[PDB]
This record gives sequence, structure tokens and C-alpha cells, in this order.
Amino acid sequence: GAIAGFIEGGWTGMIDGWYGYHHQNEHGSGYAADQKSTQIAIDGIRNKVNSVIEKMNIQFTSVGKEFNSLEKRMENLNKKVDDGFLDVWTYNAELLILLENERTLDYHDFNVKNLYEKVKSQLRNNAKEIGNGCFEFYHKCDNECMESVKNGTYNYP
Amino acid sequence: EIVLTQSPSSVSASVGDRVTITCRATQGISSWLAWYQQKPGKPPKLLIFGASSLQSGVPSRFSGSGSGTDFTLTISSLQPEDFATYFCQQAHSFPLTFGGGTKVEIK
Amino acid sequence: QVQLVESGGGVVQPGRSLRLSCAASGFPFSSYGMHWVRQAPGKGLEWVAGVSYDGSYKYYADSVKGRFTISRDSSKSTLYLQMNSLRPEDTAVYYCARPSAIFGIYIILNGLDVWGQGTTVTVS
Amino acid sequence: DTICVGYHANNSTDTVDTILEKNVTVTHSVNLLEDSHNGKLCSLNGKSPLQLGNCNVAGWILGNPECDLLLTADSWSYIIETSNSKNGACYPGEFTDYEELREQLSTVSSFERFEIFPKATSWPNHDTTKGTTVACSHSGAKSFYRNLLWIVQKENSYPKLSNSYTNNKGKRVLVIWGVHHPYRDQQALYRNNHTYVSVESSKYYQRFTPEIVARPKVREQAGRINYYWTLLDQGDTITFEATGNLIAPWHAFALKKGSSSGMMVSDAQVHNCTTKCQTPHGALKSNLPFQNVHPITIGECPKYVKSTQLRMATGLRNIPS
Ligand SMILES: *[C@@H]1O[C@H](CO)[C@@H](O)[C@H](O)[C@H]1NC(C)=O
Repeated sequence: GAIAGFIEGGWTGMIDGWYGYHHQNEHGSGYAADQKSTQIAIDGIRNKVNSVIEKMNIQFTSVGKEFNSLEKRMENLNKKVDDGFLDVWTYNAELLILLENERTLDYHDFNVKNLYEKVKSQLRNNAKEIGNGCFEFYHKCDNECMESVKNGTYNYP
Repeated sequence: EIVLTQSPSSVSASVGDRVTITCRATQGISSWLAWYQQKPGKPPKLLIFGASSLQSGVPSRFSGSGSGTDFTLTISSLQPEDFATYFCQQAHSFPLTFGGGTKVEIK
Repeated sequence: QVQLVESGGGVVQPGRSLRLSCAASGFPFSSYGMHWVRQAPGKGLEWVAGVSYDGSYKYYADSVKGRFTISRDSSKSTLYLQMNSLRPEDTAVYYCARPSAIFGIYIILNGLDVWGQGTTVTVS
Repeated sequence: DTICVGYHANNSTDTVDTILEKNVTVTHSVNLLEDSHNGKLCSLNGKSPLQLGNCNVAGWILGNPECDLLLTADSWSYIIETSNSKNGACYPGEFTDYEELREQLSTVSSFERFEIFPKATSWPNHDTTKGTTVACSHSGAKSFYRNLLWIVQKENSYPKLSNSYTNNKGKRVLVIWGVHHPYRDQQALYRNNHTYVSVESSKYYQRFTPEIVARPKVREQAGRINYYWTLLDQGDTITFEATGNLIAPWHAFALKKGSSSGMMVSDAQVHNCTTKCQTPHGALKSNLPFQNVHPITIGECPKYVKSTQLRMATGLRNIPS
């Protein structure tokens, strides 16, 4: 979609947020992070990793067991248990992390897309669209016209 | 603004007690809460960021909790150096708001 | 290693101006936004100022809007708190403070990692 | 007059894997796998561990005179055995249910080593000084265990004995004894052509008709003592009686309940720190919910997984240009 798509590059000079804007009013230029979506995204990712950690309910447990020379069956059984849960938690960890990694990357992608479409929702007739995901103003735009759009308050279309 | 309300305003206890503090605001500040330690005449030291994440090097006995509305700072096994005054921080949006202070005296 | 140094706290009369400063050490200063937070002597910490990494977006407290002015220097890696129209309500132990960096981005709006020693501003 | 909408990128190199593609360069990632330990046989929580040194649980519980330091210990968070822990029983013998014993000794730091049949307050006409051997050499000279008491026949006539112990300490009391299987030395040492030991309780229930044999020597010993144990509850009473071969107890161990722990086998040196989790190789932090350090752990520990890395993505596609 957006990430690795038509917005074919990130912004290294943008180091105050994940998602945001470039303005080019003929009054100045630069980068500016959209703080609302970035705060929301960080909340999401944090609740995500934190939930992956916390739902791991742990207690006090030692794994060691001594079985003598005449208890090989129960020794191999205790292995069967330990190795069993080894395999199970290995598997759930691996797949959980694969799944939610993809799901996170699409989370960012869809957030960026919703920001683009969010500004499209406001600049309908006062902007050409440029396939690198960037808007041209069909009117003259000052150093506050660039702000009204950032805070979701753009005037007559 | 957003107004923080720490409770209780002060508390005395011995070493080894289960200490409970609250930080408590108006808006939805999700988990943007930062707990700070303070010794008299000294600058703060970030204890808890993200309202649960333990700061690097801070002992595991410091713990944070709460979400959105109700916030809490819990200390499991208090130690002599932990005698201090504690401040929570709002970080959802400007301006940054702090609390009234929650000091721990000697019992 | 990493720390922030403060200076400029002195005895001053109401109505006049001062300048406090916080020099950074041990971290990429110009990559972070920064904050000035004042501990009103007797009361708790009170956020007063904050600035972005570039210095184009600046955020102030309502009590000091149009009265104080923050700035920063990349060549000197220093934080400037230029106070105008002082009054005893501004009497406070000033702290320079560093908002924390998170997963990949150096956000301005977060908890504060590193503090200065605390330089005291007295207004008689 | 243009305004662009874009996303973040930085000079990052961390790569996370997804279900549809590999080695995806991502602007930030959080690893969920603790893989660093640094040997430090830490004193988890508060209670310093117990190092048995050159001794094992046998030589520590029996009171082998080689194992004298360990007499001090009243507490420990967990027990440590080493690759040199061989000073177990000098006079050799089957510590029956030794694994069960070791498992039971896996709960808290409750010790009270206290005396029940003092060396000379409870045994008339019974030799309480011939406990000695070239097996339990306290640096050469002959000696015997520090928690058991041998009994002889005054060299020609073995009288009868029965001392019962009631529990009054209000916790579970580990009780230790032995049965001596010596006729060349049965008829000489305890004089009887017929002996028996008898341990009775509400929970332990047995006798032993002692054995005669030329068991291959160990530490220049041909006859041997079988070392037995049991647990006594509050108020309940243990009862001993024998016409021969009672290797009588001397003082036993009053345990309790609370925070249970474990036992270990490792060769590191204890230091000063804490932890919620401890391995035979060293401590680690119970904040990341996974390990690949070692399967045997003690405490509030992460899960052991066979994985090598658990890169979890937080940022987005790192696409500089
Ligand atoms: C690139 O990243 C390294 C850390 O890996 C940092 O030291 C360096 O300053 C960064 N340079 C730029 C231009 O980002």
C-alpha cells in the first residue's frame, strides 16, 4: 500500500515521529511529525509488546529431578514433559512473533495510508495529487494554511 | 489542562512494607505516565516510563500500573535509600503536568 | 559520561531579564527535543518550556507565553532559556531536562530521562 | 505550494522476520529472548544460597566430620552442589530414598539443628565413645558423624534400649538414623546371635533384621551402616527400640514451610546481587518472557525455548530511499 508502495521513501530528517508531513509553502520548508497518529501508534505497539510479555503468567519452579538407575522409565517420562513444553513454547513463540511482525508492518502502512486519505478528505479541489504521495495547492498557501490542514481544520474546498 | 492528583500526599513506613501510591488525572492520557524519585536538593531520576516499563538500572522492586484513568505506583520491598519524594508526569499532550508530591518518611 | 550542565541562576530584581543555559554532554543533543522544568521552591515540578530538535516549533507554558523565550544552539550544543520581564512568581529552582527517546524516534512529548543539577533563580 | 505525507526511516540495520518475507529491515525492534547470563551464582531475592562445597546433601545431612562448616547454615534460598561434592558418607551405606530426601529438602530455609537424645543424658551402660573409624577421619584420626550416635555392647553384653521422641517444636522434623550391618564382628561388637531394630510411628512403619556379610571394603571397612530418614509431623511421636545394630540419632532437623526453592549442580562462585531467576550458568532478568540459556532454572523465570532470536518488530519498513 503506502509503505514500500507509492510513497516510495521514508524521511531520515524526520526524527520526531513515525508518521507526518512535509510542507512547501513559499514561506519556508521542512518536516513536521503529526503527533496525534504517532501517539496513538506508540500506544498500540506498546500495549502489543507489553501484552505479549505480561500474559506470560510465571511462578516459582525448579526443573531439576533426580531419578536413580532403576527409574529410567520415569526419567524419560519427565523428559517427555520438559521437551514437550520446550517444543510447544518454541512453536508458539516463533509463530506469534512472525504473525505479529507482519501485522505490525501493516499497522504502520495502514496508519500512513489513513493520514494521506485524511488530508485528501480536506484538500479535494485545492490540490493536485502527485503519485509520490504529495499534494500541490491550486491556491496560494501561507504559513498557517499549512497548519490548518495539520490540525484537521482546512477551510473551503 | 490536565490535573494530576497524587494520593496520599505523604506516608510513613518501615523498611519492608508494601507501599502504594496513586497518580490520577482527568483526560485519557493512555499510558503516558512517568514516575520520578527525588531526594531533597537533588534533581529527579526517571523511575517508570510508559506507566509500567521499568527504567534501565532501576531495581525490579519499583513497579508501575494504571491505564487511561487510574494510575498507581507500587513498591514491594522498601529500602533505606528509597526514602524520597515521588512525582508522576503527564505526557499525553502539552503542557506537561506534574503532581503534588508523595514523600515517604521514617516510621 | 552523559549528563547536562546548568548555569545562569543568580539573584535578580523583578522586571528585568536573565539568561540560563544547559550544555549537553554524552548524547546527540541536536537529535532530541528538550525541556525546561522549574521546581517552584516549596511546590512541585512545573513545566515551563520545551523546544523541538530543529528549533522551529517551540512550546511554552501559559504563565510565560510572550514573556520568556527558549532557544538552542547546534554548534555549541547548548540550551538557552532567555527570561524577560521577571517577577517573584518566576522564582524557582530551574532544571533542564531531556524527554525520553522511544523505539526508533526521538519524540518531544514523553517522560524526561536526564536532568541538570538544578540552578536556582531567586527574585526578591 | 506543496505538502507531502510520509513516514519515518533511519540508519537502522535491525531485521525482523514475518510470515510472508524474511530479514525485513525495520526502523526499530524489541528482542523478547534473554540470551546473556554472565556467571554469578546469585543470591536470588534476599536469601543467600547454600554452597555445599566438596560436600553433598548426604555429608551435609549426616554431619560427616569433613562437612563441618555447613553446620552453621540455618537458612539459604537454594542449595548448590559442585563437581567436587563427594564427601557424602565415610562409613559407606545405602541412604534409602535419597532422591526423595533431596526432593523434600527443596522447601525453604527452615533449619533448627536441635538435639533429641543428647550424647550423655539418655544412654546408660551403652558405649557412647566407640563411634570412630579410619573412614570418617577428621584429618587422620578416627571419628564418626556429628548427627548420629553409635551404640556398643560394653564389648561383651548388649542390653536393651528404647527412647521415644515426641514432637513439640511445631514444625515438621526430619529424623535421621541408621542400622549397622556388621558374626566375627557381630558376636564381638554387639554380642547377640539375634538382633533387630524397630522404627515405629504413625507414618513410618517398619523394623530391620540386621544383615551379616563380607561386603567388599570401602575406606578399609567391610561391614556397613544403612542410613535412613523420615519426616515427623506436629505432636506425633517417633519410637525407637532395638536389641542390636541401632546407629542411633544424635540431633535432627526441624524444618518448616513458606517460600519453596530448589537445588542445583554448578561450578561458579557466589557473588553479591539479586535475581528472580537463576541457572547453573549464571543469573538473568525475568523481564523478557523467554530464555535460551539453560533448561534447569530456579525462581520466577522466563520460559526456556530452543529459539536463537525473537526479534519482534515495533517500527516500520526501513526504506531510506
Ligand atoms: C548513524 O547511526 C549511528 C549508530 O549506529 C550513529 O552513531 C550515527 O551518528 C548515525 N549517523 C547518521 C547520519 O544518522
